[PDB]
Amino acid sequence: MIDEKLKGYIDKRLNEIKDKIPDKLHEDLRAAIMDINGVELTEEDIDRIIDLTIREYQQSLIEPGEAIGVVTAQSVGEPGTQMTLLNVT
Amino acid sequence: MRFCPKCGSFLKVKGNKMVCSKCGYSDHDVEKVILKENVAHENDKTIIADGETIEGRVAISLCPRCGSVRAILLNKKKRLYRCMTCNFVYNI
Ligand SMILES: [Zn+2]
Ligand SMILES: [Zn+2]
Repeated sequence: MIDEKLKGYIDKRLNEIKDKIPDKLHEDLRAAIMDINGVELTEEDIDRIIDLTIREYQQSLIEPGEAIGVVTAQSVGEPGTQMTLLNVT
Repeated sequence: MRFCPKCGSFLKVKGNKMVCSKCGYSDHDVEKVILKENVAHENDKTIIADGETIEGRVAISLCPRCGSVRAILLNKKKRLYRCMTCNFVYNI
């Protein structure tokens, strides 16, 4: 059970990162933090969760110059050799 | 089936007579020849695929993978099925 003070702190701390990640990720983070029960939650915990989420998103970005066409072709065609079978095709 | 006693060709029914076209023979006996073909509709009814068992665990259910309508009800509470054609396990 999160009291109104901590909920207000969460809402204030979540509104300054709206431009730092995609909207769906922000919604998922907000929905996930509100479901924490059985643990006494702290402001430092919220800070760490938000910072780790932003850092984790930033660390996953693709790099310029990547030969993504060859990688996509190899990722699609490689499992094609592992396929071992109205009676649709 | 009848044949002409002289020419040997087959006789066809014309009116009350059977006439040989090659020799003109005729007779008072008439024999009817028909060709009958049978069509079977054992498996042509309309299928209704509700996951209800018929005998044992054999149910009628459409497989999402191959599309066969034969399934085995593996578990009733989860509605868990298994295709009998490709062994695919699914939920309906
Ligand atoms: Zn004849
Ligand atoms: Zn199947």
